[PDB]
Amino acid sequence: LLRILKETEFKKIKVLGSGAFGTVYKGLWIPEGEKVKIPVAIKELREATSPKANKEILDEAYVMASVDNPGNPHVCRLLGICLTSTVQLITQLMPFGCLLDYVREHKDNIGSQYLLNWCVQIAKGMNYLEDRRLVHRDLAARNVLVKTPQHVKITDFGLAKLLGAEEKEYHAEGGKVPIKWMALESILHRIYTHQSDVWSYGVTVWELMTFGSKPYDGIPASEISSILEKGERLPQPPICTIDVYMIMRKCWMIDADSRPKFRELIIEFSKMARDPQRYLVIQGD
Ligand SMILES: *CCC(=O)N1Cc2nc(-c3cccc(Oc4nc(F)ccc4Cl)c3)n(-c3ccncn3)c2C1
Repeated sequence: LLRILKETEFKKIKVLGSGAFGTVYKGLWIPEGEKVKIPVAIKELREATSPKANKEILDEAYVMASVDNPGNPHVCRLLGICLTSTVQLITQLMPFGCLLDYVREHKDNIGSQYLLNWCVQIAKGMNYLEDRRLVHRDLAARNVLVKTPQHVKITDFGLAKLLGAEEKEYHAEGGKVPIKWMALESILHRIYTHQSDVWSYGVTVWELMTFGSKPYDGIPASEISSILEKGERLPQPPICTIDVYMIMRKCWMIDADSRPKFRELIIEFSKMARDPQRYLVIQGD
């Protein structure tokens, strides 16, 4: 289920990028028994980030590897972990990086069929995590990876728990917390449910419809909860019809249980992806 990797089994070759939580490398992996070289992506988390001993990290890592049973094509697979002074997470290499950078770099080449189909895949992946009783806590366009332009997957599930974000004693997260993707009950009371994930899903969808725009750009994070209380929400993207915008607007409801379910989101966006130009107005479609 969970492969514990020796530093001798894998080699980091090139740097793909450096986020806030660590650095991801393009690497090569030759399993213990095997005599083959699997091309992987290695995420080396920032040292001394987790408030858990190596046994509790491995327990979390096993629960992250367990999501691949029975699995979902739109959720990433944790192939293995390597515990050194840092936590190293290993997964299959996705050549296109994340959907945030993808939609920004391919802004003038993305049609309504692709955007709507990505909304279905992300909702299919999130619905599977809901089935597995797992709350992601950090769904964003940066955490949706591109295997191929027509195959997206959700990464970094169970990472917030791993980094000690589900503790009453450890909350040493200053400016790292994703306030502009969090539901009001999460900003105010640190309550994280599948319905708070729907809120973040609506923001993720808005990021795609705006071709990688920053949500609440310029507004300080300290003021977001007050903006939400006044009834302010992310603007309607220029390509969106009111049918598409109402789905996003509903993910951003104050009553968590009234928000659309991932099951319902798969159906609505699937209906929309059958006549894409009716729901998204993009130049050159
Ligand atoms: C916009 C940011 C970006 O381009 N990327 C974020 C990112 N993370 C990962 C990644 C690589 C290895 C392990 C990994 O963590 C997990 N993988 C699982 F399967 C399950 C749970 C976790 Cl915590 C995340 N990559 C990446 C790059 C290239 N190929 C694959 N993944 C990116 C890209």
